This record gives sequence, structure tokens and C-alpha cells, in this order.
Amino acid sequence: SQIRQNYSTEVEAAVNRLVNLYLRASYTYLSLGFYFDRDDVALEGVCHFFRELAEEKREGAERLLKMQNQRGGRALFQDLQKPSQDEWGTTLDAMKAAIVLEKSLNQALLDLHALGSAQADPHLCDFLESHFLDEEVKLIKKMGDHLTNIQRLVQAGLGEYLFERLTL
Amino acid sequence: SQIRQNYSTEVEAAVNRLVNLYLRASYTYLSLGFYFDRDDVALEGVCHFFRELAEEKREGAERLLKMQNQRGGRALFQDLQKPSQDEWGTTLDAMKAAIVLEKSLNQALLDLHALGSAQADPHLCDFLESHFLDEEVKLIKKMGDHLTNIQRLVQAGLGEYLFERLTL
Amino acid sequence: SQIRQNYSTEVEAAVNRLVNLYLRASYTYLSLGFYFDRDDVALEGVCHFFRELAEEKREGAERLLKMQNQRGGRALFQDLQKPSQDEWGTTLDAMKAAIVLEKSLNQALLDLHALGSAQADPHLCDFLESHFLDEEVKLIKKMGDHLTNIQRLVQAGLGEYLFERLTL
Amino acid sequence: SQIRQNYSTEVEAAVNRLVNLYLRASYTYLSLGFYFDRDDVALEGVCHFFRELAEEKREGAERLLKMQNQRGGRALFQDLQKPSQDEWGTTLDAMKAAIVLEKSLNQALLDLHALGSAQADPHLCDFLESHFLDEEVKLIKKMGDHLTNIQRLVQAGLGEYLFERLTL
Ligand SMILES: CC(C)c1ccccc1O
Ligand SMILES: CC(C)c1ccccc1O
Repeated sequence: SQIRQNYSTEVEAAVNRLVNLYLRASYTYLSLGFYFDRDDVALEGVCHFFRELAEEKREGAERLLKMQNQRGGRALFQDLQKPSQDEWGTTLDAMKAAIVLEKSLNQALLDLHALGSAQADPHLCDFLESHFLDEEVKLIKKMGDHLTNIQRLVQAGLGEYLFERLTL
Repeated sequence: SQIRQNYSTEVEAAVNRLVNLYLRASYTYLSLGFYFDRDDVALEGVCHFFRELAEEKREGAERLLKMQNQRGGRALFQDLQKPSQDEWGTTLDAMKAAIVLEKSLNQALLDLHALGSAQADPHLCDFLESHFLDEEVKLIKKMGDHLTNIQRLVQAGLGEYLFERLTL
Repeated sequence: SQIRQNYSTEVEAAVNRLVNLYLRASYTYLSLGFYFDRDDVALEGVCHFFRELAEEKREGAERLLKMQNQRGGRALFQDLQKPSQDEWGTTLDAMKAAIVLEKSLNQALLDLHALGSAQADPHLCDFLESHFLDEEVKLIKKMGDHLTNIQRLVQAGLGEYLFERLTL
Repeated sequence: SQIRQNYSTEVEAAVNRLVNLYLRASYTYLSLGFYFDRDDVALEGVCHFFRELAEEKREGAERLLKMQNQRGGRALFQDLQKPSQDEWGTTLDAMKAAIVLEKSLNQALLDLHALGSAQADPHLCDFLESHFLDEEVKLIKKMGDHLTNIQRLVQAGLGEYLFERLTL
């Protein structure tokens, strides 16, 4: 690329992999959202929580793709693997799966940051710090807070209803 | 001091001690606030309740220091002892500790008022009555009300969640 | 902690130490502020300057404590040592002591940043850069500017009055 | 009086004496104000400072007289002695004389409060605390602050001009 400068092939590939991870996460959240919209699950606050996260993860992927082009790298897309479950159990189960997912995304961000540091790519490092790393820490703290409240509420049906009504 | 009039060395020293007590109380409330912000505690209403009290106690100390200077006394600061606990247990435990703390502050105010009366210092007496004594009585009544509601709510997890959601 | 990820015990402890340093600095500024409010000192602009700094340092400590919880670390508080002086001398003396204090806080921030870099903790590194490092550089530049103006003004009483009236 | 209740002849007389003291103080401040308005003195800020105090002391006297009537006592007026000086010297001299005057008024208030306490007259005690004692403490602190600034400014002519321009 005529514009490419200080942008390694290793980072370019890792960015494409991270796009795939963010799109997969968006897909997982889409599935979580619609599961909580089932008439036999019917927790609207939980559905809304996960639909908003599907939106956030898609936006993350789009920001990465914008950055790939800004740097002169080439976006390459792969299949998006279907989510790991078809049914997501209770709100507690779902929130546990969400924190597992976010910790994996965070680890991928940290790995990419390490790669950028190793490659002396400060634009990449700053981009991640500015748009992704703090967003992830805040979201994981919020999920942990939710998990703690859900756990203290387990008369499990009553507790699940109250959390959806009064927290979400 | 060129302005000092009817202001005993005994009152001046007791005011400095009371500043220290109010700052210690602010510090204790700071610790309480952040404990309830822990991801494994996660009671935001409780965190907010104690953070607002940390602010109130600091403001109290500052008012005392302003008064010390208005009277021509000299502020003298001492170390602030760390709070008595590192972890504060349940909301019930915390509210019990808060009422113990406020009763101690109130007793110190009453002791200082008695000293002012003994020293025939009506400005001091009025200052305490106007800015501190009623504030303390109101706060202790509110804490007692909270303690009673928390106690009636002990399915203890459920009760702790509902109090934070519906009262705080 | 269920949320803790890439957050070393070394950083967690250093953050707690830095909270203590920021709270100690707030306390020092509280003492400076009230000294300049003494009827026999009576430099209101100087009092206001240091009271605003006491507020800034407390806010810094609170931001650190918020971050400690976001990362899944545990806040631990220690005694707050009383300020190093009971009386602070002239505005020049006070401003010299303030720059010494800020340079110490800045060094602690730089030490913690180095630790974060060594531990490959980019969230910590970014947090400090974003909220603390530039704030410190700006404040130290402002103090240095003030020190230079105070020094050029030493008829020392006249100079002290004019600085408080026309700069602060 | 048909309305008089718990109001001793001793307090009634002391209130009349205190009215006289407040009116005398107003007169003294009137003289101070106009001295600083002399073409060969010409310190407008100082003139304004003392004219506002003449107003405050007259208002104090009127509040006392209103209270005397509310309690069923009988106002009795005496001659108002002319102020102690015809010419008031420098701003420093004047501010020294003003603090002497206010300390005397404050002592009279404290004496009357003691008398009210001895006579078990809480309405009197509260009236003084609410309308006079804190006003006096604040005014004496302000005068002490002014005296300190005037003293640090003594090139005495230059210092007198700057204080009037930049403080008053
Ligand atoms: C003394 C001030 C700075 C303080 C210390 C600790 C906790 C809260 C405070 O306001
Ligand atoms: C007593 C009133 C009329 C009075 C006299 C002298 C100076 C000021 C005053 O308000």
C-alpha cells in the first residue's frame, strides 16, 4: 500500500483475527438476546442487555476494520462460527457465559497489544488502549457486579424475576 | 491572636481533636463506600450512601477548621488512623458500624458543648447547635430507620438486594 | 476475583500505596489552605489555591480506588501521616513545599507506570497517562510559573500582597 | 406590661445600655467614614467600608429596640457621646480603632448573654446568638485580616493606596 508505514504483516493478520472474534461475539449476543425473548423464557430486560452487547461488539469489529484500512492493511474475512449453545439456561448461566466471552476478547486485545509493542507500533497500541481496553474492563466489572447480584438472589424464580425488573 | 476573645485553650484543643474525629469518620466512610463497590459485593446504593457520608464528614471538619480560624485559634493536625476494618461484611454489619461511629461523633459534640458551657463560650455553643447537633440527630434517626428495615428483611440475600434497590 | 485479569499483585499493592500518597497530599493541602486563612496570615487567594488542590488530590485518590475495584484488586487503607509542617511560612515557602510534594507524586506515578510496563499491563499504563501524568506536568508548570513570579516580587510584604491580589 | 414574661429588670436595663453602645459605634463609624472622604485623605474604599459599618451598627440598635418592645420592656435613650477622635490618622490607625471598638461591643454582648443565662432567659440568649454573636466574630475576623494586610504593606503611602484599591 502507498500509505502503509510501520504496519507489520503480523499485526495486520492479528487484526483480521480480532475482527472475526468480535463478529463471533456479536453473533453469540444475538443468540442470547433472542433466547431471552422466547415466550417460555420471557425476560425482556435480559434480552435488551444482550441485544445492546451484540450492537457494541459489531461496532467494535467495524472500528477495527476502519483502522485496518487507515493503516493500509487488507481486511480478510472468515466464516463466523455459530454460537456455542442453542439454549442458554438461566440468567445466571447466561451471565457466566458472557463473562467467559468477554475475558476471551480481553485476552485477545492484550495479546494484540503485546504484539504491537514488540513490533514498535505505537499507533496500534494507542488505538487499542483508547477504544477497547477500558471498554472491556468496564464491561467485565459490570458483568461481575451483575453475577454477584444474581447469585445473592438465588427461591430462584423469584430472584430471576426481581433482577430483571429492578436491575436491568 | 489580635482577634481572639473569650476563646479558651481548652476549647481550641478540643476543636482540633474534633476535626481529627470528623476526618477519621470521613476516611471510614470512604472505605465503606469502596467496599460496597467491590465486584463481589456490588451494592451500588450502599456505596453511594457511604460516599455521601464521607463528603458530609469532610465538610464538617472543614467547617470546624473555618471556625477555629474565625476565633483566632490555631489548627493543629494529627495522623488520621486507618478505619477499624478492611472488609465491612453485610449491609446490616456496615449500618451497625455507621451508627456506632455517629453516636461517637455525637458524644464528642455533646462533650465539646458541655466544655463551651462550662467556659461561658456562647458562640461555640451556638455554632455546634446550629451546624452539628441537629444534623447528627437527623442522621442517627435515618440510620436507625435503615437498620430496622434491613433487619425486617433478613432469605438474607434477597432482603439485602431489595433494600439497596428500593430504599437506597 | 472473578473479574481479575492481567492485574499483578505488585501493581495492586503499588496502587494502594499511591492512594495513600494522594490522600496524604490532600491532607497537606488542607493544612496549607487553612494556614493562609489565619487572621495573622490572611492571604485569601493563597488559601483558595491550596484548598482547590486538596480537592484535586482527593479526587485523584478516589479515581485510583475506583480503578482498583474495576480491575478486581482490593483497596487497603493505611494511616494518613500528618503534614510535615504545622506552619507554612511565606507564600514562597509554601509554593516551594507544594512543588516538592507534586514532584514526589509525579515520581510515584512514573514508578507505577514503569511497573505496569514491566508487568505488561497496558490498561494500567493508559489509565495513568490519561488521568494523571499530564495533569501533574501541567500543575508543576503552573507552580514553577508561580514560584518565578513570587521570586521576582521579593519589599517582600508588598510583593506577597500583589501576587495574591493580581495572580491568584 | 400585659405581655411581659420572664424578662428581668436587669436584662431590660442592660438592653438599653447596649442600644446606646451600638448607636455610639454607628456614630464613630460615621465620623471615620467622613474623615476618609476628606480631600486631604481621599481613600474612597475606606470611606465606604466605615459607612457600611455605621449602617450595620444602627441596624443592630434598631433590632435591640424591636426586641425590647417584643418582650414588654421600655426603651430608654441616653445621650450619644461623640466619637473619641476628630481625626483618625492612617488606614492602619483607623482599622486598629475599629477592632478595639468591635471587641468592646462583643464583650458587651457576651456580658449580656451571661446575664441572660444567670436570669434563665433563653429567648434573650438565643436572640443574641442568632443575630449578634456570629456577626461580631465574622466582622472581627475580617478586620484582623485587613489589619494584617495593611501591616504587610507598610513605602507606606504606596501601601495605603494599594490596599484601598485592591482589597476594599
Ligand atoms: C483529610 C482528608 C484529605 C481525607 C482523608 C482521608 C479520607 C477522606 C478525606 O477527606
Ligand atoms: C441615633 C441615630 C440617629 C444616629 C446618631 C448618630 C450617628 C448615627 C446614627 O444612626
